[PDB]
Amino acid sequence: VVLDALSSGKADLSYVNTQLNSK
Amino acid sequence: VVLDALSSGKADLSYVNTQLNSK
Amino acid sequence: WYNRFRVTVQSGLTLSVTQGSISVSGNIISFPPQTINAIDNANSFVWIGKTDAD
Amino acid sequence: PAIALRVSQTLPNVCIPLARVIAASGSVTSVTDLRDVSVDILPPSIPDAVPVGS
Repeated sequence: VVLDALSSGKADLSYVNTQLNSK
Repeated sequence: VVLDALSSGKADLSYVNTQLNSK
Repeated sequence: WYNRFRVTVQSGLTLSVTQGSISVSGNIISFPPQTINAIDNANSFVWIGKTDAD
Repeated sequence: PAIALRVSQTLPNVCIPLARVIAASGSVTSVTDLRDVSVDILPPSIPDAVPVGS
């Protein structure tokens, strides 16, 4: 349960990279 | 120990969204 | 695709919305699982967007 | 005014979004699906020509 909560609730590297280079 | 290390080190998706909002 | 932004009761008036990504003018915003309260003795609407005040 | 597949630098308020492509040095760095299979699109706000009560 803690691992699933971590996976759902934490920013993944691809998303953060794409948004960071999107602005 | 790996679980708590990953929870501490990795950034929250809410925090990343707020920071991306700031820029 | 089926469970994206699914709104389920967590406990009391607090409801849990699952994670999901929205597109705003081509910009992708990802939201984690979150909780929000309803309004007692009323039919409330849970949505995503921006208000005139905010 | 012909309808076809186009690539622009800005999403029109009236369009069918397919993808957002970030490319650099002649190579694509990232592709993001903008379809309903991946994201829930916040609809554009298009005001009417005549204000209410006019």
